[PDB]
Amino acid sequence: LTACPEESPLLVGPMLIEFNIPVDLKLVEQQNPKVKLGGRYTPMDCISPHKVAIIIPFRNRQEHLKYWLYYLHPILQRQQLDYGIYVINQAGESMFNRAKLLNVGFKEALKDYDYNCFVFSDVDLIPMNDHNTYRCFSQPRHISVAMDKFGFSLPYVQYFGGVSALSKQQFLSINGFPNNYWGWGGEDDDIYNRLAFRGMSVSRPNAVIGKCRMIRHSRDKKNEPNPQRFDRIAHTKETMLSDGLNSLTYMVLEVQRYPLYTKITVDIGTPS
Amino acid sequence: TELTKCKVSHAIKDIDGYQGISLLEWACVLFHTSGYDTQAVVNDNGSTEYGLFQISDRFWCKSSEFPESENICGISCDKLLDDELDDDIACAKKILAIKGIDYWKAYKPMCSEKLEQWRCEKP
Ligand SMILES: O=c1ccn([C@@H]2O[C@H](COP(=O)(O)OP(=O)(O)O)[C@@H](O)[C@H]2O)c(=O)[nH]1
Ligand SMILES: O=c1ccn([C@@H]2O[C@H](COP(=O)(O)OP(=O)(O)O)[C@@H](O)[C@H]2O)c(=O)[nH]1
Ligand SMILES: [Ca+2]
Ligand SMILES: [Mn+2]
Repeated sequence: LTACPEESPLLVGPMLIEFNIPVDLKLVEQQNPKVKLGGRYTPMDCISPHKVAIIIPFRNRQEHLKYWLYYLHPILQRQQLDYGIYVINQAGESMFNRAKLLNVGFKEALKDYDYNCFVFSDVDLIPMNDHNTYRCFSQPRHISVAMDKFGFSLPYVQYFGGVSALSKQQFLSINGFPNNYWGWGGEDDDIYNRLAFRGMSVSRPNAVIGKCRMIRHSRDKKNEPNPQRFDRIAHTKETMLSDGLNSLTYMVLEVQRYPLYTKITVDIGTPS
Repeated sequence: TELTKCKVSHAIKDIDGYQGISLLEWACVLFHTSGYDTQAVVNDNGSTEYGLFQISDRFWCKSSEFPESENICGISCDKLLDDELDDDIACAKKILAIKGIDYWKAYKPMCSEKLEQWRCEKP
């Protein structure tokens, strides 16, 4: 009945993030009894105003997901969020489409709860400071600001990849994300452009509280660099009216509810 | 070999200003182009681009794949996968003189502004 405080008293500041000791989801489930079936958690102490759906683009990244779950469930709880975890699994073996799976995450999370904020997070990024809140702000939020992968530095000011957060309204305003970026690269720069063309800028925690770790990996087969990214990125202004939420089509092959998360396998079609 | 903005900036020194492109624009272009990876190999509709500059075997270098290439730079594409950038740079120079900066597709959309951030801030 009491609104949660603008800042959480549970925060711990910087944390140690290492990827050696193998995790046991069963052990993780135990350490997180408040997390309900489907990966939903709501604060009992207070009322949170942040109804957050965390959306994870996914395909053959189960090991990464264990680590992701192991570190984030405790963090998101400390951040007093009313959250749900969604892993949007791309069915099949053709080209990977990150942005398109995120659009799917948005529509599918909405079927469960009236979330007002959306956090799109890659499966392999863990924040190193719980002060980096997974919620929405006055402007779209870029969350994974200082990745170890980039020397704890932002690779470029126009970078919106990794972990981002948009309110429902901010997301709706740009017709969501593009559905035509297959393979790696450029979908995030396209999204970034979308924000500018709609009068929005990017908000970010500073480079200290924004430190993140990305589990080291090689580029996945079927997600090779998209040769067309550079040309697609230059027509965002016009293509964003035709490619996005309004043109999304996919088929749900299966909905899985596990104690720590909801996983949705979908068929999003092929590069055409 | 995944280099960094500064190593790159230092290694690339001699290409500066050539055809009017600064080191700022090059750091920007190379990041989006190869991630600064000297061993970067990327396929593109039946052809293959190599190294830091992502030089194509379609016209610029000879590769065992398709030997008919005009091999304009007169070098084996494999020599753009090692850590000595002199020949990569020499070839990039030919591309610049013949086709121009727009060979690098990342240039116009990613490197037309906010170049300051691309400077190496270390001596
Ligand atoms: O085969 C794949 C490729 C990508 N991804 C997801 O897509 C995100 C971004 O891809 P990648 O890790 O290559 O991004 P980068 O490291 O280059 O930011 C991943 O973190 C995953 O969440 C996945 O699940 N399977
Ligand atoms: O909250 C969870 C989620 C998963 N699991 C375990 O993790 C495995 C994950 O299998 P995977 O995703 O590879 O199977 P799929 O879902 O694709 O059948 C499950 O079989 C469970 O034994 C668990 O213990 N707790
Ligand atoms: Ca060389
Ligand atoms: Mn990654």
